[PDB]
Amino acid sequence: MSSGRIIQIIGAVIDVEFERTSVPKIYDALQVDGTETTLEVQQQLGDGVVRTIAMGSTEGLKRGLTVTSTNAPISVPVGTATLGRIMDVLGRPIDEAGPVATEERLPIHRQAPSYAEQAASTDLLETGIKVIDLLCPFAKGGKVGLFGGAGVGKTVNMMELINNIAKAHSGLSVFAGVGERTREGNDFYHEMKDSNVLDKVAMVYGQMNEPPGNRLRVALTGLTMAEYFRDEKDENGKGRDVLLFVDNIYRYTLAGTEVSALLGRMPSAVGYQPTLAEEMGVLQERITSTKSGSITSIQAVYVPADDLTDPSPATTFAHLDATVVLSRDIASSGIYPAIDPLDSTSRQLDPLVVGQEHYEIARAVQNVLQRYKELKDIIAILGMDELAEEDKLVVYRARKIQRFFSQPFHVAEVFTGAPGKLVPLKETIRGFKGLLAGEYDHIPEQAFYMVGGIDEVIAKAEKL
Amino acid sequence: SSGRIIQIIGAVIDVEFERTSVPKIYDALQVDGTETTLEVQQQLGDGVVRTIAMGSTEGLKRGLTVTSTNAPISVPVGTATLGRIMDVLGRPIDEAGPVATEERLPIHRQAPSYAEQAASTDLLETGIKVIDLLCPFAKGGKVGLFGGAGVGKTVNMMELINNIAKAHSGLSVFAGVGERTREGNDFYHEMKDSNVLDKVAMVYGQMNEPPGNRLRVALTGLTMAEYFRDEKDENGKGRDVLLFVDNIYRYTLAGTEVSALLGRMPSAVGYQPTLAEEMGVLQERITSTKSGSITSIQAVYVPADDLTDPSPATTFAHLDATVVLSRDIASSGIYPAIDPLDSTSRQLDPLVVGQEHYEIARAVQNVLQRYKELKDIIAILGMDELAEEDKLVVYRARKIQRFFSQPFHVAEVFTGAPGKLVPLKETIRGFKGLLAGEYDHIPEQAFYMVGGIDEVIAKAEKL
Amino acid sequence: PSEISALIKQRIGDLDTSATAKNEGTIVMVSDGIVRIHGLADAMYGEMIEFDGGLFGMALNLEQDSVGAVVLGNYLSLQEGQKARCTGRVLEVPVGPELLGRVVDALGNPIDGKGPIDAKLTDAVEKVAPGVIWRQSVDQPVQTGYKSVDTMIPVGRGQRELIIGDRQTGKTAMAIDAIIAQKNSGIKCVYVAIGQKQSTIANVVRKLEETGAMAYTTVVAAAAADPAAMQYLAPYSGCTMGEYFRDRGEDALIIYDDLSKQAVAYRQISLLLRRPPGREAYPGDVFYLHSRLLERASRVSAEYVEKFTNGAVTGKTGSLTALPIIETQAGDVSAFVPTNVISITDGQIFLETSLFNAGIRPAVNAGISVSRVGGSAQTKIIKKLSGGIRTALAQYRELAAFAQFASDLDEATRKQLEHGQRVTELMKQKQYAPYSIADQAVSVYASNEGYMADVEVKKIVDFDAALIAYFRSEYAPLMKQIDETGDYNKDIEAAIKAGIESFKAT
Amino acid sequence: TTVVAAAAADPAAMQYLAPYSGCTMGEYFRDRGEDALIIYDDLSKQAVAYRQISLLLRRPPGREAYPGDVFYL
Amino acid sequence: QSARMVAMKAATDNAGQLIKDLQLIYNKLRQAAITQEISEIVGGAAAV
Ligand SMILES: Nc1ncnc2c1ncn2[C@@H]1O[C@H](COP(=O)(O)OP(=O)(O)OP(=O)(O)O)[C@@H](O)[C@H]1O
Ligand SMILES: Nc1ncnc2c1ncn2[C@@H]1O[C@H](COP(=O)(O)OP(=O)(O)O)[C@@H](O)[C@H]1O
Ligand SMILES: [Mg+2]
Ligand SMILES: [Mg+2]
Repeated sequence: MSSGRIIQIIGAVIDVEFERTSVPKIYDALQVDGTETTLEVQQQLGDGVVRTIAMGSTEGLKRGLTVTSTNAPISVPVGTATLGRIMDVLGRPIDEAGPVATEERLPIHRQAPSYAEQAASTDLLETGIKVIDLLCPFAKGGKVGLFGGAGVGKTVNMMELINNIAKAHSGLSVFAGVGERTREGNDFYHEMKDSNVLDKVAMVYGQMNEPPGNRLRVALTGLTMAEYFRDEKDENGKGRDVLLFVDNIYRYTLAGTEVSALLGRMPSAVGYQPTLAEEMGVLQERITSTKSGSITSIQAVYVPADDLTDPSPATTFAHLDATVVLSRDIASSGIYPAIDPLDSTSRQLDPLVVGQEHYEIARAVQNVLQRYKELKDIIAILGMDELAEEDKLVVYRARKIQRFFSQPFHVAEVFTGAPGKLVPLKETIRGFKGLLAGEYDHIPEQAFYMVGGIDEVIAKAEKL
Repeated sequence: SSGRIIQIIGAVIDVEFERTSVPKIYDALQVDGTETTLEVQQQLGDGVVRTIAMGSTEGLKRGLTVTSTNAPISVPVGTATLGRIMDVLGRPIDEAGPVATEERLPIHRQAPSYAEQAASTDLLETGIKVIDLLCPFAKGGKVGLFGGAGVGKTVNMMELINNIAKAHSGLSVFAGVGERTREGNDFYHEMKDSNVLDKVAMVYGQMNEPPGNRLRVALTGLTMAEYFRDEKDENGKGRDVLLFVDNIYRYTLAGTEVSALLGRMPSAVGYQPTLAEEMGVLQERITSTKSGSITSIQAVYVPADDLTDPSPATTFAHLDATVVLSRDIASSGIYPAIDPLDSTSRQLDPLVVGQEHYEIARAVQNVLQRYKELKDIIAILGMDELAEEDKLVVYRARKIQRFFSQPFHVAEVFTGAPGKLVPLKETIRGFKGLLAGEYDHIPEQAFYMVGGIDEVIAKAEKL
Repeated sequence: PSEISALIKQRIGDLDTSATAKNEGTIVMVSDGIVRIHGLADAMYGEMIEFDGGLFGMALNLEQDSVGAVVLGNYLSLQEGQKARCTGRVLEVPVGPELLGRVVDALGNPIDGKGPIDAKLTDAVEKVAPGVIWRQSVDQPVQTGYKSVDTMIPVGRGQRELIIGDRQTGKTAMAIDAIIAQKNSGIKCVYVAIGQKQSTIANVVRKLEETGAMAYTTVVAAAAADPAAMQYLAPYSGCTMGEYFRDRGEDALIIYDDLSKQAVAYRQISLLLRRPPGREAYPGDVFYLHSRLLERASRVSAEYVEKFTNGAVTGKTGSLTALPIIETQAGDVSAFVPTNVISITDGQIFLETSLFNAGIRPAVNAGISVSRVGGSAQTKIIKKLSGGIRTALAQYRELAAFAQFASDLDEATRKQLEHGQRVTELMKQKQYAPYSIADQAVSVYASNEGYMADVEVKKIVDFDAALIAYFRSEYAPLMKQIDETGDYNKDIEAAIKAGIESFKAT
Repeated sequence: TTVVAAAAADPAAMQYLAPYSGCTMGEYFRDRGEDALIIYDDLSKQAVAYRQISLLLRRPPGREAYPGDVFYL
Repeated sequence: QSARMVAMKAATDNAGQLIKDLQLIYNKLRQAAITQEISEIVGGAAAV
C-alpha cells in the first residue's frame, strides 16, 4: 500500500516501516497522514524501515500514525508570479498574499550541469559600482564572498545591485535568508518594499529557529528557482541572466554540522560533516554560466574564530571567484560605498582577462593607493610638510580617488532626493588615467565627492 | 588437514579449522590455490582463527582451501645467503639461482638472557666532526638517526656505510624496510661497484609490499645477524657484525595499520597498544653478547618532526647512541644538519673520552646554549645594544656552527665539492683554538663547508 | 542513412546468443553510495559488480554473510531489493594511444562527447610496483621551459617531485608549461583533474588545444561534484594508462593534481565505514594509500621490458615521470600530510607566497627545494654551470635576513647581497614563456661572469631579453648548434663572450 | 514581579526546562498586548545539565560532548 | 633622538612579526587540542 505508519522517532529523527513492494527512494516527499508535517527520505534502514527528518515541529505526533509518500522529491512552484512573494522552505506563502498563483513546480535535488554545458568562454560581469567595476570586476556565473561587520547598508548594497541588474540587463534577482534574524528580515522586507525593487526579486527566508533540515534545503530551493528563471528563455533563445544572494552560507555549514550530528554518525576532525566538500560542490558546480544564459551568485559569509585555517573558509575559497570586504572606518569617513578598495581582491585580475590597458591602469592605481597608506602615517607623525613634492601629489590625488569613489545611488536617490549614479567600465578608466597625469591637481578633492563620471567632476569644478 | 577462508577484510584473513587440528599461533599457511602464505596471530577459537597474508590480497575468495605446515616461518640461514637479494620470505630476487645452504631458522625467538650481555667498550673514529666529537661510539652499540622526512636519514647512512664499510673487515647485512625502491637499487649497484657486496647480503621489504609483508621483515635480517654472531669461527667466535636498520618507524606504522583490523583498541593516538612491548621484543634480540659483537645502525624517521610522539620517546629507551636531525639547520643550508644538543652518547665519559675531549665538548655546548638563549632578545633588540662579551660569544658560536659544516664523500652528488674525512685530532685542536679566540679576527665565511682547521686557514688567507 | 541500419542489425546478430549461468546478491542497506549486499559468495575483493541500473561497484568487505561495497557514480536511482550481479572479474579500464586528444570519464568514457573510443587493450587499475632488479638510474633530462626551475632544481625522466604552495600562487601553470615544453620532445604526457571546478577544467582544455598539445596528450577528470569514489580511484587509473608506454620502454609523464582532496575524500569514505581514525581524522594507511600509487612510477630496465613484452620489443629502458600536487595551509610545510608525502617523493618544490604577491611569477622558495637525483639529468653545460648557485642564493637569503637588524657588513656580505639581488632579478620569466637551453645558459654565464653586477638593476630583464634577440638574430647558428647537443666547448664560450661584448656595446 | 528558581541542588531536568516556562509566562503578557522584560541566568549550566541528560539518554556525543541541538534549543 | 626613534620603530616591527607568529601558533595548537579531545570522546562513546 502507498503509505506507512510511524514506528519510532527520536529527536528530529523519524522512522516508518513499509512493505517490500513499496518503499520510496531518497529525497522523496513524505506527508504525515494526519497533519501538515513533511518528511524527507534520507537512507533506507531496510526491513521496510527508512529514516527521515520532519520539516517543522515534532510534537502532536505519536507512533503508529500513518504517513504516506509522493515517490518524488520536493517540488516547489516556478514562475514569474513568484516575484514579490516571500515563501517558507516548502515554497508556501508567508506574506499572506494568498497561495502562489503559479502551480508550475519543479523538483529540487537535481544534477549539476554537464561538462558540455560548461560555458565555453569567460567574460567580465559588469555593474555600476566603480570600485567593483575596476578593483574587483566580476564574471558571469561568478561567486564572490562578502566580508565586513554591521552597519554599512549591506542590504542597500544589494538593492543597488538588483536595481542595476534589472535596469541595464533585466537580470533577475532572488534572495535566500539563511538563519535570518527575524526582525532584521522584516525590516529588510520593508526596506526593499519602499524601494520598488520588491517586484524584481523572489524571497524565501530560512529562520535559524526552524528545524535544521529545511534551513539546509532553502539553499537548493532558491537554487532551483534561479535555474528555472535562467532556463526560462525569451524568444530567440538566450534567456536573461539571473542573480542570487545567499545569506551567510556559513550558517548553512553550521546547519550541516547540526544535521550531521543528528544522524548520529562520526563528527569530523575539527568536527564537521565529513561530506561537507561534496555538498559544497553540489551548491557551486550547480551554479555557473551556461552556453546560453548565466547565473551569478554573491554570498554573505562570516569567518568563525576569525581564523583562515579552520575548514569552513578553506573549502569556501575553493569557489570564491573574488573577495569583497567592508571597512568600518571608511564609512566613518563618510565614504560610500564603504568598501575597503585596497584589500578586496578578484581572481579575475589579469590583462589576459580584464584587458591589458585596464590591467595596467588598475595596477598603477593600487600602487598609488598602497603608497598613500605608506605615507599617511608619516604625515600624521611628521606633518605633510616633510614629504617630497611628488609624495604630496600622490597624497592629494589618492584622496581625490577616494572622493571620486564616493557616489550617490538610485537606491539612495529615493532615500534622499538626488540623482543616482550609473557608470560603466571605460567610463571610469578615462578619468582615472587622466588623473594619473595629474591634470586635476588644480581640481579640488571636494570636486570628486558624491559624483559620477569625470565629466560630471569637471562640471562640478566649473560650478565650484 | 586444511582450512577454508570465511572472511576477507583489508589484509587480514580468518579461517575455519577442524576441531582436531588447530595450528599453533605462528605457522605458515599455504593458499592451496596460489603461492600466497599466511601467519596466525589470534586464536579466535571454535575452529576458527585469524591470520594475515603475505603478498597480494587479490584473486582470493571465501571458502577456498588452505593448508598448514605445522612449522613457523623458518628461513634459510648461513653464509650462502651473502651477496644475494632476498624477499621477505628469504627467497632470491636477484635471480641468481636458489640459495645453496639448507639450514633454516625460525624468525621468532626469545630474547637472550641477562647473563649474556657484553660490555661494548670499543670506540670508533669516523671522520665527521660533530659525530666523533659529540657521540663516541661503542663497537656493538645501537645507532639511531632521529630525523624527520627529508632531513638526510638515508644520506647520513650511506656515507657512514662508506666510511664504516671501508674501515671494517668482516660480516655485514642490510635489510630495506618500506622505502623508496629507487634508492635501494642505486645502493645495490653502488655496492656492486664495491666488492664487499660479497661480504654482505641484500633483502628488501619495501613500501610497495603489502603491510603483512611489511611487518615481519626485520625478523629475517636480525635473525641472520644473530646467527652469524652465534656462528663461531673455528678456534674462535663470531665476527664483528654490521647491522643497519631502515626506518623501524615503518614497522611501527604497519603495526598501527593492522591493529584496528585485529579487533584491537586504539592507543592514545591510534597506535597498537602493544607497540611498546613489540618494540622491546624486537630490540632485545639485538645485542652483542658474550658471544660475538653486533653493531647496529638505525634509521629513525620522526613523524611530523615531533619528539613527543610516543614512538621516538620509547625509542630513546633503546638507543645508547642517539643522533638527531633538524629541519631548521637544513633550512640554513648546513649539510649535515645534526643538532649538537639532543644527540648524546653514554660513551661520553671523561675516564673514557679523555679529559680534554670531555671538557672541550662541554664548553662548546655551553657556548651554543647561551647563543640559543640570547637568540630571542637579539631578534627583538638590536645586536649592537648588547654586552661586548655577549656579542663575542655570538660570533664564536656562529663560527662554530660553520666549522661543523662538512662536505661528504657521497654528498658531492648534489654539490660537486669533494667530501672530507677529518681526523679527530684536527677537530679537537681546531675547536680548542676557536674557543681560545685565536681567530676572532677571521671572517665567518672562512669556516663554512670545510674540514680541518688548516682548511680554514687556507680559506681565510684565500679570502 | 541505411549504413546505421546494417550496423545495428549485424551488432544484433552478434551477441546475446544464449543464456548464462551467474550469481546475484540483493541490496540490504544503503548510505551515501555505500551499500550492503547479501547473497553473493563467489565475489571478488574489489571486482566489478553488475547492477540493473547499468552502473557498477567495487567490493570492499568480504564478511561471513554479506558484502559492503562502493558506488561508481550517483545512486539516487537505487533502492534496496533491486538486482545486483557480479562480473566475477577485477577492476579494469581501457588503455591505449587512442586516448590521445581525448578527455573521458574516470572510467574511460568520453565526456568530451566526441564519440566512444575502443582501446583494443584494457588493463586492471590496481597493480603493484615492479621489481627492484629491474629499476634503472635516472639519466635523462626533462626540461620545464624555465630558468629558475630547470637550473637550480633539476628534474629528470621518471623522477617524482611534489609541488606545494597556496591558492592562486602559481602551482599548475608551472606543470602546464612543463607539458608544453614536451611538445617537441614527443614524450608521453598525461594529466588528471581531481575534484576541481569544471570552469578551471575547460580553461586548461582550451589552453591545451590552443597550443595543439592535446594531440600527444590525454587528460581525465574527477569533478569536484562527482561522488567521492571516483575522486578516490581516478589517480590509480591515470597511472595505469600512463604505465602502458613505460611498459613499452617508452618514457612517460604523469601529473597528479590536488591529492589533498583525494586524501580527505578517502578519509571520509573509510570513516563512514566506522573505522577508527588516527591524527586529525586521517587513518594510518593513507601514507601507504598514496605512496603505493607513487611507487608505480619509475625508470625501469629494458630487461623488464623484455620480461613484459616477451619478444614484442628490442629492449629499451622505459620510464614515467611524476607530477603530484599538494596544497599547504598557511605555508605549513610541517603539516601532517606534507610530512608524509615528502617522505615519499624523490624531491620537492615549494613556491613562496610573498614573491608572487611581490609579482615574482614564479616565486620560488629555493631554500628548501631539492632533488635526490640532482645532477644526473642536466646537460653537461647546465650541470657544470650550476651546482652551488641555488645554495649560494639560499645563503644570500639568510644573509639578507640577518642584514636588517645589524648595521655592520663586510665586503663579503656586501658582494653576496649585491650579486644575490642581480641573480634574483635574473630568475624571472613570463607566463607561457619557455626557454631554449642557450637562453638560461647565456644568462647564467653573464651572472657568473659578473656581467650583470655592472648594469642597471631594473634594466636587468630588458638587457636579458634584448640579449636573447641580439644573439638569436646574429648567433642563431651558434645557439642552434649548442642546444641541439647539450655539450659545451671552450670556443663556444669564446663566441659567447664575444657576443657579450658586442651586445653590451649595444 | 515574579521569580522562578532552579537551585543547583535541583534535579537537572527542571533546571533544563525552566527557562522555556519563564518565557511562556512572559509571552502571556506579550500576548496581553503589553510589554515587560525577562532575564536569563546561567544558561551555561543549563547547557551542562542538558548535555548530561542527553548523555544519560544514550544520545550521540557532540563536539565538547554537545549535540548540535543545543544551539537549536 | 633620531636613533631612538629608529630603534623603537624596529622594536615595533619585531613585535608585529612575533604577533603574527603567535596567532598562527594559537590557531594550530587550538585545532590540534580540539581534535584530540574529539578523538577521546569518540573512543569513549564506542565503549557503551
Ligand atoms: N609567470 C607568471 N607571471 C604572472 N602570472 C602568473 C605566472 N604564472 C602563473 N601566473 C598566474 O598565477 C595565477 C594563479 O595561478 P592559477 O590560477 O593558474 O592556479 P593555482 O595557483 O594552482 O590556484 P588554485 O588553487 O585556484 O588551483 C594565474 O591566474 C596565472 O595567471
Ligand atoms: N650530506 C648532505 N649535505 C648536503 N645536502 C644533503 C646531504 N645529504 C642529502 N642532502 C640532500 O638532502 C636530501 C635528503 O637526504 P635523505 O638522507 O635522503 O633524507 P630522508 O631522511 O628523507 O631519507 C638529499 O636528497 C640531498 O638532496
Ligand atoms: Mg627518509
Ligand atoms: Mg590549481
